[PDB]
Amino acid sequence: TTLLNPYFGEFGGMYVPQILMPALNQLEEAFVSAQKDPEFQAQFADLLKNYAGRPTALTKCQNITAGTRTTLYLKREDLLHGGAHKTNQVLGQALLAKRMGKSEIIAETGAGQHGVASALASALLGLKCRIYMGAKDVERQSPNVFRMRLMGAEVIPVHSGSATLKDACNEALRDWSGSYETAHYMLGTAAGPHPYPTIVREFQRMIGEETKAQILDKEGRLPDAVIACVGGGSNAIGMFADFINDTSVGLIGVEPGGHGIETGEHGAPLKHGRVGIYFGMKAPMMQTADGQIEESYSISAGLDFPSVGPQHAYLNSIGRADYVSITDDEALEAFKTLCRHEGIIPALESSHALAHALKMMREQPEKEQLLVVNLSGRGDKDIFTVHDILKAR
Amino acid sequence: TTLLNPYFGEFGGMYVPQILMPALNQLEEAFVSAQKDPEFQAQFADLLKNYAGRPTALTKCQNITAGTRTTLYLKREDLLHGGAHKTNQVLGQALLAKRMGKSEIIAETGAGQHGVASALASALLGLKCRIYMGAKDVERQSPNVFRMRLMGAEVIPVHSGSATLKDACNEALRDWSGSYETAHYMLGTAAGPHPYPTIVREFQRMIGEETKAQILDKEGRLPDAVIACVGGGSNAIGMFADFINDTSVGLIGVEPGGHGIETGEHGAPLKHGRVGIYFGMKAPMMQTADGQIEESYSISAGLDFPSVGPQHAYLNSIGRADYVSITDDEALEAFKTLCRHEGIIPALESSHALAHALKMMREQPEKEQLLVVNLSGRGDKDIFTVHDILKAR
Amino acid sequence: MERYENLFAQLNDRREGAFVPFVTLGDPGIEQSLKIIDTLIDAGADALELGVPFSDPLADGPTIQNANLRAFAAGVTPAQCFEMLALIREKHPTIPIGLLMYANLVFNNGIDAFYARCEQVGVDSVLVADVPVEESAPFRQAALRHNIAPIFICPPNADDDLLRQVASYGRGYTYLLSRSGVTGAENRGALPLHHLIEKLKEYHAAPALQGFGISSPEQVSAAVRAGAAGAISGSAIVKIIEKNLASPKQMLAELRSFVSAMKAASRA
Amino acid sequence: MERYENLFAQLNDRREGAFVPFVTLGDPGIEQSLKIIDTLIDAGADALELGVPFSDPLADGPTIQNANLRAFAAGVTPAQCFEMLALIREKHPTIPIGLLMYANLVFNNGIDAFYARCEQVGVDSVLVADVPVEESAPFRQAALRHNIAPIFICPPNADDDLLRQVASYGRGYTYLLSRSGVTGAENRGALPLHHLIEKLKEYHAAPALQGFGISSPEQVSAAVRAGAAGAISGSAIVKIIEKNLASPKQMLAELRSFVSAMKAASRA
Ligand SMILES: O=P(O)(O)OCCNS(=O)(=O)c1ccc(OC(F)(F)F)cc1
Ligand SMILES: O=P(O)(O)OCCNS(=O)(=O)c1ccc(OC(F)(F)F)cc1
Ligand SMILES: *Cc1c(COP(=O)(O)O)cnc(C)c1O
Ligand SMILES: *Cc1c(COP(=O)(O)O)cnc(C)c1O
Ligand code: NA
Ligand code: NA
Repeated sequence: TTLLNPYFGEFGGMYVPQILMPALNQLEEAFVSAQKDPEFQAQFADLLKNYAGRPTALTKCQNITAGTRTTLYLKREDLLHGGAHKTNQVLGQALLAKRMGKSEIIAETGAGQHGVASALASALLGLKCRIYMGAKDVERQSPNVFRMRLMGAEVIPVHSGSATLKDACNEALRDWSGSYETAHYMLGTAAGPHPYPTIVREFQRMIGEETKAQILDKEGRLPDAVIACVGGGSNAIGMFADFINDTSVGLIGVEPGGHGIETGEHGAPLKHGRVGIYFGMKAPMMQTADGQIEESYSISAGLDFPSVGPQHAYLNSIGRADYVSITDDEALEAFKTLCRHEGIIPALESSHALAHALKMMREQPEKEQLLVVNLSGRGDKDIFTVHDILKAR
Repeated sequence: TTLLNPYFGEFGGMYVPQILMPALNQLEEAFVSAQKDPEFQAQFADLLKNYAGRPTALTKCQNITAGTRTTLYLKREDLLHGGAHKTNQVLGQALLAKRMGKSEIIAETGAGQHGVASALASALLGLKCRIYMGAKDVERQSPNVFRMRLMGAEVIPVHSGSATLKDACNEALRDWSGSYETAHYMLGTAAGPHPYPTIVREFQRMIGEETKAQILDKEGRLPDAVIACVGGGSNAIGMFADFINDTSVGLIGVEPGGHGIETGEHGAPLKHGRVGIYFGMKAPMMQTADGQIEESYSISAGLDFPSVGPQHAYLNSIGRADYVSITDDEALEAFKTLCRHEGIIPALESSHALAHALKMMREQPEKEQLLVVNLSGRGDKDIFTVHDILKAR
Repeated sequence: MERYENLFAQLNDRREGAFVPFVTLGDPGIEQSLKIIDTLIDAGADALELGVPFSDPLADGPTIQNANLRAFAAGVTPAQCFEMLALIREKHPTIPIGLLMYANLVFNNGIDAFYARCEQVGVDSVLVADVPVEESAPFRQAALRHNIAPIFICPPNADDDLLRQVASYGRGYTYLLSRSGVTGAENRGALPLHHLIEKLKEYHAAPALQGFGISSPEQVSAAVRAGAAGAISGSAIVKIIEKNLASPKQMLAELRSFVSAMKAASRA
Repeated sequence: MERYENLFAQLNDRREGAFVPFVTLGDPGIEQSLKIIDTLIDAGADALELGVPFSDPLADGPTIQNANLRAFAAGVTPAQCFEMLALIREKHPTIPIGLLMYANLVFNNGIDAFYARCEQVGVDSVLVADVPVEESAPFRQAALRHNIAPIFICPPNADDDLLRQVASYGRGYTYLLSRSGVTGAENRGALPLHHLIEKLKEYHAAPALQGFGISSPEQVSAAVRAGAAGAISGSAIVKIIEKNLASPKQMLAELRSFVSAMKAASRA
């Protein structure tokens, strides 16, 4: 039995070994209690304001939209402490860990931003943090590994399976299945077993709440659409949540198209994968015909979670949200455009969201539309990736 | 004749070739007009809020101060767009350029943050930006050079003299002495000829204004001291300005001690140089016995402007502000401490300010003191510098 | 069929425990895996637990992680595993055969179709490692429609509600977890489980097999003494495979030696 | 002394312009710099403008930037420059000698002490390139106390207030800027300056010498025609040094040829 619905229609659930069910039930009960607790809400609000820097700006992009009937705002999660939206929910999960009397954090990470976010939250709140990372990712993310170690976190390379993010996800759950009484598993996206998709949404939903207030103040109306990249689903559900009941507002999620959907070298399971059961949930997955879990491919390693949050699969199934893809080359052009025309270096992840808004504008330049892109992170981390491609052109 | 006093006691002035005096007089007149213009103030406030992310947080550091009678807050300029305080004043100077009808920007840069700040302001406000950088700095700051070029700025390597920051300063002034009618020189610190020390202070003073409001809200009183690193003087005068008339508030500026003052390998001209005339001002300088201008040395290249703003030399001379130094090793320990105990990666520049506050606390741990450190920037840029030193220990 | 019911009745007649080895199908290749399994049976295995190689075995420690990787290095697929299962059953008509599955491999081509294939090749039970009792309805229903026993794990932590659920829902045997954590011989369980074993018998549960960290004869005898019907061992069996990769003949000799010793520990 | 006043009176008697080369002291070494300067005088230079190598010559283009760097490569110091100045004056009693200084080198050991050293070695004028008339009081006062003419730059942009200031404050000659920007032969000035030359004479200014970008005989004749007392040339002189570094003898021959041609262009 649970307090909350573990499913979003057919998607989600709690597909973990029996040994882990008490850990998930304990977490759900702590979360439900925390959401009714004014003291918990005040502590979380204090950390978000005074440590992370919320509220984040909402920046208008007139240079990009000149000569069209598009108005484009960027929700500036790139200005959050740590340089990405991930910081919001790790602060909430660290407070939940403390509420449950836990002194230790376990986290998984792919390209390393969740590892860094988990390490900085743990450093602030006096928690002992260990991070699982695929050995292949450890090799190619030395800057993020060094950040995690500067912040006092243990980084544990994972050599099993493909030695990438899904293998680090597995290792985190294997550890938790022995250590749950003293360690909290700080899952990095709006996916995995219930209650994680729910928790991560509620600890990201200030993105959309602030965006709604800011757009009402500036424009006197709601956006026509809010647009966010989808790796596992956290920044997008954080932007979308407060608009779900505003039926006039489009919700557009952008998966990575990689080299192109037709090449198979992409990370768009929601629209181009197949429903399966893995990492504790029933959701669209990158998988072989035989049901072996595959990697997502994107120029942006941050979009390579090989499934998607079950609430996105649900919102798609009922037609409330629409999901599209953007290729490596489209994301790269958006990156360059924002740098040159607004002086903002966006994460290559976020560049996928911007690229789709640029397409919405350029395809129909006389369409009146008020758009918000969730600028989920800054792209200092990507300048050598972009340099290596440009230089080879 | 000028509208404003070009001197702070004996320090400052307008030591430029005669050909450049009309450019300085034009700039002073535009600035004086702009400061009385509600429309200019509203445009600047709009850019600072909605583009740069002001106000910045004021973060309490209880983990660092536990077991002492020090209360320590960090003013989070590391959360400003671009990752350092430099963004505030480049936005104001870009607006002044536009007020004067100029379409082009010239900037100097050393370690590259001013080049990046100048390039991002120019990209946003539709200005054509060219940046002079010593060839030695170009060679060792490839990430910042690439950022400037992504933002559409021209980066011009300077091979004359020592091929470092002072030589880029010279080249910027040589260019301006021919191009002033269409180009604004966007000087990078609170130094150089009048009116730059005044302008840069007024376009940074929101640091101290916000800090005063934030500390009053949290603590109900003014700080005992505000502490800032001093390379050329901009982040420190921006923190200090609004407290100058609050005689109870200590103003502590921290110059880089490099390998130690006694080695001569430092960047502390205010306390360990000699007054000279260079870069348009009379101020303390790093210079040979014969009067040839020398480089500043610091582990943090951002603190290597080889003089200091004339208002700091003045505040020192009257005893209103106190200036100290912090060595490479002290700055490195502060960097590590903030990473591990607060989950904030500080710029090595700012680490000098933090190191002095840590000394104030540790030397006298039962002294009751409310301290604010200006955390002038984030230190993602420094993790390989720090890695290379730690790894070699 | 009635293969578990007949086995436990025969073992009860002889006041004997069951000894049940785990191996990964196709580790280290199809041909050597078939020889390994025949050797386990000839040495006295009472039943088998057989894993299908899966990309993400999140209930398994390193020994069985590495077994899955060896089978993948040999190109082993679920289809090849079902071909192996049919041959094993054709050689050995009465031994109960249990699969250890992950949910995606059961759900992939339809849950009902998976259990129909199990029934066709003569499998007796399926344990889906990442499906807790809370999520188990479609799996247990499909299993029972195809004469397959759905196996559930009873943690040592198990509260009364969970014991009642596992007792009601499971068939064939109840998988009694030695401990929290994942499979592995390097970690021994230390739960008396006299009360868990007693509560399961009170609730008319399928007979209990104690598994996780079972690596020695004394642990087999201790499991039976505590009132369990038998014991399951995997990492210990799989470790003998990993140790003897370079000598397939010595691998079979050491497996025979180990299984003959573990089964002897179960006898009255 | 009265060296500029005597020169301009003698040149006026002959209806002649002044031709004034600039070089950097100690470029490319002390000995060759002394030979260069004697060659400039023997070839007909009416006065000299001499730079002291400075780390940050922010009024100079690349040609004179590179002259400063060659002198530093030869270890040239301000003290060595003053030793050179004393020798030059000991050889040549009447030629006016002007220094081109940067403020830090004048201020470094005290402004008064700098101008006293100038007076001791027999310098006639000092132009401090980075001191505008607005900042000039302590420099001009110290200069005049030590019988040194303070030289000011008149930009082509110069408003009436600035012309009056330069006319009042300057002595020896007025340095009439050809153009905005920095020193260099690659950029030619294009200001008629008839009005600036006329306004300076109206305000009883020191005689005007036109300088910046003067590289050819026709520019010397044009300067005189416009009513200037003469012309200053540096980058053109320094470029002959840079071109002939490998042949010190040919360097002196080409300097002699160039100065003899430029001085001829000044004669009635
Ligand atoms: O001897 P060990 O320690 O390797 O353990 C043997 C394990 N082999 S198994 O197929 O019984 C088996 C049974 C249950 C498992 O996970 C679950 F409990 F979550 F369901 C995993 C493997
Ligand atoms: O022939 P060019 O173009 O090299 O010009 C000759 C310059 N030599 S100089 O000493 O007269 C001279 C005079 C003034 C200078 O700067 C100032 F105007 F700001 F004061 C610099 C050099
Ligand atoms: C982690 C990350 C993403 C992708 O994760 P989601 O959970 O889908 O938001 C996107 N943008 C940035 C900047 C990230 O760091
Ligand atoms: C540029 C810089 C400094 C030094 O310059 P000031 O003008 O003295 O403030 C200090 N901190 C950071 C982070 C900088 O980028
Ligand atoms: Na995904
Ligand atoms: Na300095």
